[PDB]
Amino acid sequence: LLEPHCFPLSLVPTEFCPSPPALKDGFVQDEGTMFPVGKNVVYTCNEGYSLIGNPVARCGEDLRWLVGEMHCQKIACVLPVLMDGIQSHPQKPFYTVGEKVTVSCSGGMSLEGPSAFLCGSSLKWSPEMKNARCVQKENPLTQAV
Amino acid sequence: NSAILTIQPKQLPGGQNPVSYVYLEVVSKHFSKSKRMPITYDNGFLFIHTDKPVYTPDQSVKVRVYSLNDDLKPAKRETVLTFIDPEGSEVDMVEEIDHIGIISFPDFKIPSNPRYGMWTIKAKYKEDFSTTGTAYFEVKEYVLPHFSVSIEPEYNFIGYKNFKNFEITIKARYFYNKVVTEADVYITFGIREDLKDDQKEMMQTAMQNTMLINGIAQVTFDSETAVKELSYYSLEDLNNKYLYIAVTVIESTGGFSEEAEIPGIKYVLSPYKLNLVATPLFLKPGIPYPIKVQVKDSLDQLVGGVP
Amino acid sequence: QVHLSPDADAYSPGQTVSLNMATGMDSWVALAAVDSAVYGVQRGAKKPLERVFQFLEKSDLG
Amino acid sequence: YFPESWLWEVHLVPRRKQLQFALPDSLTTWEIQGVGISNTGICVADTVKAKVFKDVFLEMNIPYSVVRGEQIQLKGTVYNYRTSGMQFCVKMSAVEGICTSESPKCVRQKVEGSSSHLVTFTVLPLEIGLHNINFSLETWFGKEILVKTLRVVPEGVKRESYS
Amino acid sequence: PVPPENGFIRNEKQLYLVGEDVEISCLTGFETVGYQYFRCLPDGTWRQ
Ligand SMILES: *[C@@H]1O[C@H](CO)[C@@H](O[C@@H]2O[C@H](CO)[C@@H](O[C@@H]3O[C@H](CO)[C@@H](O)[C@H](O)[C@@H]3O)[C@H](O)[C@H]2NC(C)=O)[C@H](O)[C@H]1NC(C)=O
Repeated sequence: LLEPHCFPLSLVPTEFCPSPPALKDGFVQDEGTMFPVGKNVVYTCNEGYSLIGNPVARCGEDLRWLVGEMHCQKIACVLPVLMDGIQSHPQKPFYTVGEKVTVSCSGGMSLEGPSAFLCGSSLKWSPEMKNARCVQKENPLTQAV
Repeated sequence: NSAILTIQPKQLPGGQNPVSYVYLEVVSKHFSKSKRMPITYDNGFLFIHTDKPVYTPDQSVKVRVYSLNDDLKPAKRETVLTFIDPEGSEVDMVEEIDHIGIISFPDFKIPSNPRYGMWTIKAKYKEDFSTTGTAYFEVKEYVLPHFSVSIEPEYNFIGYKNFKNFEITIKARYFYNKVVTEADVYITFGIREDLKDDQKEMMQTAMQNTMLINGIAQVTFDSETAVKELSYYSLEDLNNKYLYIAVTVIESTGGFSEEAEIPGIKYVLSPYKLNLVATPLFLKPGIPYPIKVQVKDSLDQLVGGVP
Repeated sequence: QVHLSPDADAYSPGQTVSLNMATGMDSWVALAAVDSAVYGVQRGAKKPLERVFQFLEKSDLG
Repeated sequence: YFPESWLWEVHLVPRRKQLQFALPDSLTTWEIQGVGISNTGICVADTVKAKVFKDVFLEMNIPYSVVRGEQIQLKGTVYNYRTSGMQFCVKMSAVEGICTSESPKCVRQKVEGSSSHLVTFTVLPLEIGLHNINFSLETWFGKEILVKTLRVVPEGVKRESYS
Repeated sequence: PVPPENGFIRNEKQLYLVGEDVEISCLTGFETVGYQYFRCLPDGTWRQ
């Protein structure tokens, strides 16, 4: 263990992990015929995704990968809960990076807040609001005479 | 051959103190050695781009940060952004996942009455990395300028060649890339003890007006005539000190009144200080050996043509 | 390499214009715009990403 | 629009990609800097420069912030890059957080070709916060609307205090 | 810094960093009017 090179060596390994698990919408950034005990691999999620958590897999004890917490997220601003029945018009499954989104109440109602949000921060709406009014008192005093 | 290897950033035993040293080992059939190689948590790069280099109060500093391995591939590490006051205190830490390979942050709306001055962005990787690329922005009360103004002499110093007559360009251009047609110019000359700070005064006479026409004006300070008439510094032997020149340009039919300054006119005994430029200080017999030197004025620029 | 595709010496208030970003591979891009007058106020201010190649050179351990 | 910056965005580009925008009312060189991030490295483009530049326009020297209850001069100008001289006018209109002598109509003074002229407006900002002001050129051929925004702060000595 | 009349430094160090702070207050007979911390400015002062 101190001075290995004084001895014979089978420097080629003979104990291995099985090939790492795949991921949805991502791949092992490393490839080979086998992975020896305690050799790492790293994951990268494919085009339009960010790998959330820890991308590094160990090949740890009991020959299992000990991959740890990891998840491929597609880099769109997926819309959070809206405000007061106020609607995002250009709806998609995944709002695309820098896509200017326009927002409104049902017609004639006294809406509040900004008209738009832009996903230029590609996982968070550049401006945002959590709550705003759709409607108000739209009928004044009449016939005061 | 080469391996590509790393300290895996999570796998360091870590905790409250860093591992400051590591071993690098080879086990060949024929040899082994360790060696205590250092490590640094300064990995890759952080570069910090602010939507302006300047702000006023009631603005938001809208930083974005660019995060890259030493491969210069984007890093995709969660990151935390340390806004520092001018007074050296920390005022915010805000975090975002490096999801693109680029990291926006929430705008950091200027705190309700800020300390004016050079705030700073110590962009810190969260988790293992210390890299702390750092960048700067200044809170100032301002309106944007109408035109650029710039000042250009050949020497940036007063001394033996020119103390009787020091000679300098005042020039101005609109930010739509056209020369300022006509401007009235005042030149202020004041003796200054250092580039750092003073409250010294201007020459009460031998101040200078000039006219800027077709984007340009010329100025000639007879610095002996001013100094020997108004000031203590009667002899050219006396000083390694400074002249503050300040230039106010008012458009002659336009109502905009820009101003600029150069503390970088040294009064100096030995202006042309030197350095080597690219010279390794190691020789080779039988191959002709270069030397390169350069020469620096005070508030340094390269002086140009000097023997 | 970047260009406004309506190639002109000058443009006008409220004018719509197109920018195109020719790039030698699949790439992210990050646009930012400033009035030159913003550099006119902070004396001697570098461009906000000026000499990125020089900062990138400070990582040389030699 | 009158911005100090805008176009703050990030995109993924196929080997060409195009984006379209309205150039703002700020008549200066918009200098536009684009930064490319991909597996080979970073890049910053050779900065594109575009100029918002018209043959005749107004601009106004309005300070950054003003003392509520003090009257000041705002200094106006026309630039005329037409080949010839022409008569011009100017007018001001703003929210009631301002008061003025200028009673919003000129003597209709002339600016020469390839030349600029001076103007003055006298105002007392009477309430704080932000006031939007429109400066308008009211002239033949090339004409403009400016909309310009002015901060106002209270008349007294600043003190900070703590606990 | 030497604490004020009848005063006592709560957190004690050889050398406080820039932007780092110290807390004070008066001894047992006594109470502080006003803000009872001070902070080391970049020039080496405390602005007490
Ligand atoms: C100063 O200049 C501004 C321009 O910034 C003037 O604001 C403009 O005011 C008019 C009338 O209030 C707006 O017209 C609008 O038409 C749309 C059509 O959809 C209608 O939906 C609106 O309710 C309104 O009738 C115009 O958009 C607006 N321009 C903007 C964008 O501000 C302002 O009136 C002038 N200010 C003074 C001196 O009062």
